[PDB]
Amino acid sequence: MDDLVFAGNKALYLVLILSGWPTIVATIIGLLVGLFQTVTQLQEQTLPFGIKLLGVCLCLFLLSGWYGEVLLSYGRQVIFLALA
Amino acid sequence: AELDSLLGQEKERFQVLPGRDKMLYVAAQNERDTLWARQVLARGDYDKNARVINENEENKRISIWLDTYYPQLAYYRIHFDEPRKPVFWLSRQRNTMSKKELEVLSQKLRALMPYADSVNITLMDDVTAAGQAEAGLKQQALPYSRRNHKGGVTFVIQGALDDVEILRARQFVDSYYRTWGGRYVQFAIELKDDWLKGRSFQYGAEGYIKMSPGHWYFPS
Amino acid sequence: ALSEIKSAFKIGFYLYLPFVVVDLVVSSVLLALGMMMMSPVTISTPIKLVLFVALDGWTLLSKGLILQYMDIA
Amino acid sequence: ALSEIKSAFKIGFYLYLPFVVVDLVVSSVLLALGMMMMSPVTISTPIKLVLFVALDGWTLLSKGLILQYMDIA
Amino acid sequence: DKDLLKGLDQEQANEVIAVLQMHNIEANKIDSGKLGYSITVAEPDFTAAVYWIKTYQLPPRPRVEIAQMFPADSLVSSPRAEKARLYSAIEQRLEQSLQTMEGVLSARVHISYDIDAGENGRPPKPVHLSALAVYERGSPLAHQISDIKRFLKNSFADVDYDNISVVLSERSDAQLQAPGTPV
Amino acid sequence: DKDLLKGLDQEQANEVIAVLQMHNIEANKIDSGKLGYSITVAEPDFTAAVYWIKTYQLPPRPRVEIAQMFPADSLVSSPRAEKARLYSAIEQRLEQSLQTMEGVLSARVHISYDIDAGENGRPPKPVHLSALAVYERGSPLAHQISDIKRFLKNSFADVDYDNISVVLSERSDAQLQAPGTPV
Amino acid sequence: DKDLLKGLDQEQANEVIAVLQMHNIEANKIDSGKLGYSITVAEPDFTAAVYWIKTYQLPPRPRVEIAQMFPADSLVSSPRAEKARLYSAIEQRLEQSLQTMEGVLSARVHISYDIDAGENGRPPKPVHLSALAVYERGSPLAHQISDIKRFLKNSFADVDYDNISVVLSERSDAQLQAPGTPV
Amino acid sequence: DKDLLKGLDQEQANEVIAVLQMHNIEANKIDSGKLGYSITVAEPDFTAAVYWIKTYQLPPRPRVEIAQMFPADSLVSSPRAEKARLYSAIEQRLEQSLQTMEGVLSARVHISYDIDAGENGRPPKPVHLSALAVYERGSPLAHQISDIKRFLKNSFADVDYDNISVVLSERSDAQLQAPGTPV
Ligand SMILES: CCCCCCCCCCCC[N+](C)(C)[O-]
Repeated sequence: MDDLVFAGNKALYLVLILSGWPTIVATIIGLLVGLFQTVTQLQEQTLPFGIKLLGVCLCLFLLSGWYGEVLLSYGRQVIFLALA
Repeated sequence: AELDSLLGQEKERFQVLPGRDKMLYVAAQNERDTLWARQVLARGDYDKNARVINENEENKRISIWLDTYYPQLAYYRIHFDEPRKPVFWLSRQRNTMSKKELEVLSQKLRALMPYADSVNITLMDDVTAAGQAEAGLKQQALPYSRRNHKGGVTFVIQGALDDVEILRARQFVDSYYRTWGGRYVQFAIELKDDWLKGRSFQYGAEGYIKMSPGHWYFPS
Repeated sequence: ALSEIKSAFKIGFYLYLPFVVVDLVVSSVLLALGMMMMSPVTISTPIKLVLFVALDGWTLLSKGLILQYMDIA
Repeated sequence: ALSEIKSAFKIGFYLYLPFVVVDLVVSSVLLALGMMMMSPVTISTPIKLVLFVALDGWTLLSKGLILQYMDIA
Repeated sequence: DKDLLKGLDQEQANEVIAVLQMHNIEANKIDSGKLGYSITVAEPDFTAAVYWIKTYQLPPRPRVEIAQMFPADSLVSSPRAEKARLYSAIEQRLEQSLQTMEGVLSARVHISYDIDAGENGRPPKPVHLSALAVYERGSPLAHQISDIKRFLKNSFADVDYDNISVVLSERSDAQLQAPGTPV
Repeated sequence: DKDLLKGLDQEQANEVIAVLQMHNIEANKIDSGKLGYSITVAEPDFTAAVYWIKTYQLPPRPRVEIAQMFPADSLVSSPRAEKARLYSAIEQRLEQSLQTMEGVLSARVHISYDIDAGENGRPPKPVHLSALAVYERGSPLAHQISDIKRFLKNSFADVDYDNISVVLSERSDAQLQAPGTPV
Repeated sequence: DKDLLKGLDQEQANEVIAVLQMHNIEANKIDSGKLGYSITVAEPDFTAAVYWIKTYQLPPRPRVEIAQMFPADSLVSSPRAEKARLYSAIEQRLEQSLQTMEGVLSARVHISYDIDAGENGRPPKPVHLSALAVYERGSPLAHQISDIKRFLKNSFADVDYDNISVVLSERSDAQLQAPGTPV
Repeated sequence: DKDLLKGLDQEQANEVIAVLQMHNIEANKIDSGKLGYSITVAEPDFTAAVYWIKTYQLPPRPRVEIAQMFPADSLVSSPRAEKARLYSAIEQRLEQSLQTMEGVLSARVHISYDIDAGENGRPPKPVHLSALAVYERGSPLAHQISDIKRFLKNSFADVDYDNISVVLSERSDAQLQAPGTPV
């Protein structure tokens, strides 16, 4: 049992952490860019649409280079537990 | 300001001897003390000439001189327990000299050691030396083989020795070497892996090892 | 027969977990980017494939399943 | 067989990427126009089809597969 | 006075002082607080102090322990890291216990890390141990190796007397008299 | 007076004092509060104090326990970590029980952690135990080893008298007279 | 007066005082409230007090119980943790029960934690129990071990008299007269 | 005076000074703080100092350790990196232990890194070790190689005396007298 209990908790936990940082950082960016309208309209994030569009691909690429390693470790762990 | 006043608080650690060469000689017991003394001179705390000496250094220096003027002399070691009258041990069997020749040797050694008043030459027995070595190895219960040559004896101690054995062997060898030196008797200590652990085998006149079922090894 | 079936379902359970993690994370990131209307299946599927080949899941499964019955040295 | 499957997945992975890109582009354009309440799939599946056929993807694909095993000449 | 070394730790400085005093070099330790300790000697002794500092490769390093390579701040630890931390804690707890035996002054211990592979689908390998220790003067070393081996053998699930290496040594002569000051 | 050490805590300082007093070195402990304790000695004794600090490798380390590698603060932890904490608590509870027997002044215990394997697909190995203890002067050690073995045997599901190692020693002579002050 | 220790707890200070009085050392306890208790002695007794503090390793630890490793105040629990807490409470309830027997001053109990394996896929192992206790002077220890064994045997589903270890000891001589004050 | 080198660190400066003093060149070390140390010599000695700086390739670039290529502090790690760090920590801990043996002034150790293959599927391969060490003058090197081999053999799961290479050397003559100043 305790192996099934462990792997289930570890799953819910990994979801909580891996979904944490992106939405916090996006909240901070969206806040500060909303606030500094209080001084200047700050076009240079959102006006160059081609640059905003590249930004998403850049973000996704970089992020995968930090998370895939984590998922690989988890996968090896669960397969080990399942078969050994 | 005498030199003895400069060596420290512990007086009896060192012994100061005047030499006919008009130089002070400082006798030390070991390397650590030797460097403790050399520092004082190299710093220049003393104004006249002085030199530091020890037993191993003097044995080496004298052997290097003997190599040149007496390249066939058989001997053991020079003891400096009393630095004013060293003792020189020569082989009784392997040497052949007259009394006059021995006296001449004595005088030339005395010229090499300006701090000594005379050198006593004593003849020792090789059979005694070899016997004390073998008796010591038996006393320690070490395994060994003995080989004899015209001018020397070699004891080979090799195998899968245990920690206890290594320690006791090391202590013994260190004790013997200090007495007789390393010229006549040599000890060779070697560690080797155990081929025989866990395998069935025949021993006797016709031994062999079963490396496994179906595989025979015949060492010879 | 019955005990075997049971033990098989058990294995399948563990195999699902990492992909479930992927499927959730990818949706949460798309919502963070506001592209709420896009179906995430179109992006999650290739990630799953990448993960499985980098993990080399076929070799591991084929080996370990045999190891449960054979003894190899 | 277990090595052939893995090779197949390796290949298909790299073919998915451009279509993903096209989906992101379409979605970002609909948002930048604010023409929000339209599902992008209805627009992007015609585009994917026309683009791949206009480049003869199937032909290049067939050659690229056979050239692992034969010389055509 | 000439400056030899600056910004030392307390436990580096005391080791340098010890080594210079052993060779009859009178040295001085100075504290600058946030800047650490400084070591100084007289000019007549400068050359010697330099030669010994080189020969002993002073100042000494920090001491190394395997648990530093696998810090527990992890999202995921593999089997390998956990097993390593475990064994690296046992090694230290064994050394700390040996220093309580009668007459031992310091010791060091080593364990064969099987952990460099997971034993993944492989049968496990037996454990080997090494130990070094320093004794007070007049100790029957030969008779004391037995105690150590006996004690270590039962600290692990499977160990043979054949697989345990032990090396012992005696303390050197005590340095009690102070070095002489240059004239 | 020359400064030997700064920023010690209470249990480090009292050990340094005990060791120096044993060798006839009169030392002084000063408290600076948030800055900790400081140790000072006279110049005639400085050299010796340095040499002994080196020889014993003072100030002492903090004591290591395996439960420190696997903090119970962690939100999720594998069965290996839990099993380790469990064993690392039983060890300490045993040490604390032995210290209540008649005549024991201090003790140490070690247990074979089979968790170095999970024992997956394999039968669990038997337990091995090692213990050290110090007795008051005039104790029949030979007759007291039996009690310890008897007591330890039943603390685990499967232990053989053959697998229990016990090492005993007596307390050294008491240091009651104070050291002499330098002239 | 010289300061030995600061920031003690109540139950640490009283233990230290007891141990020093036993050796004829007059000590004084001072209370600083939030700063805890302080212990002081005269200079003629300083050396001895230091040596005894080292020999007994005062001040004592807190007392370890296995339940502390698996707090009920935690967001998750494996079954292993629950099972551990259960056993850790049974132990303490037995310790608290024995102290009500006639003549027993204090006691300690240990149980075999078979939970260090799940007992999955295998039949469970039998329980083993160990107990230490202290009696008043003039008690028939031999005739009292029977009662303890009888009592313990029925506290578990399957226990054999062979698997129960019991060790008894008598109270030391009473320290009633006060120590002498230094001249 | 002519400038040889600027912006040195403490260890590079002391190394250069040591090498120059050995050849009878009087040198001066100057501290500029944030700018580091500077080394200067007289004109009559400038030529020689240049030739020796070239011949020894001074200043020495700093010591390399394999863990520096796979720095532990990272967002990510992979089995190859973990295994490498592990071996590169065992190497350092062994060298630090050998320097505690009697007479050894410094030593260096090397291990066969099998990690350049994953050892996954492929069966793992036996270990090879090499050591260098320097001894104090008057040491029986022949009798001391045995101890080292014995100690190293048991540090690993599978090592044969045939696979261990050991090379020993003695310390050079001491440089105690100061060089002469140009006329
Ligand atoms: C709506 C998201 C659902 C995520 C479900 C993830 C699988 C959870 C399986 C249960 C894990 C906890 N456990 C083993 C104690 O039951």
